[PDB]
Amino acid sequence: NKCVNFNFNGLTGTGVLTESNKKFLPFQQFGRDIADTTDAVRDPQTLE
Amino acid sequence: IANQFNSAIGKIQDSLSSTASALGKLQDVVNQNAQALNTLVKQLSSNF
Ligand SMILES: *[C@@H]1O[C@H](CO)[C@@H](O[C@@H]2O[C@H](CO)[C@@H](O[C@H]3O[C@H](CO)[C@@H](O)[C@H](O)[C@@H]3O)[C@H](O)[C@H]2NC(C)=O)[C@H](O)[C@H]1NC(C)=O
Ligand SMILES: *[C@@H]1O[C@H](CO)[C@@H](O)[C@H](O)[C@H]1NC(C)=O
Repeated sequence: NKCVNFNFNGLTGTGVLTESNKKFLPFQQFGRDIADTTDAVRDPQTLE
Repeated sequence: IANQFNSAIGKIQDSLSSTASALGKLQDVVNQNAQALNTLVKQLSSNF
């Protein structure tokens, strides 16, 4: 809930992070928008 | 002449309450701007 220069696993970007309610399956690391741009991520240190 | 007019305004009201396609002149002008923007967002997925 602040704007940040985030980087997960080398997927660098800029944005405000938030608690999602998407259910990524165990094999999925990233969720994508209609523009092939990442709009959700699972954190690699806590699996939320 | 008043009864025919009042009845014809009644037929307009019921016709507009019944068919969808008559306003297609306006709905198509909304659909074309929406489709043009959906296409412009999709092009952010092209590798070029
Ligand atoms: C010119 O056209 C008029 C129709 O737009 C027409 O009016 C219609 O006249 C008939 C009787 O001749 C009416 O028929 C109904 O009459 C009563 C109910 O009011 C019922 O008992 C009958 O069963 C029947 O349903 C129409 O209601 C009436 N329509 C309107 C809008 O008034 C004129 O008679 C025509 N004039 C001439 C000079 O031909
Ligand atoms: C990462 O660190 C925490 C705190 O030390 C630890 O509890 C957790 O097990 C670690 N994460 C993984 C994926 O093991």
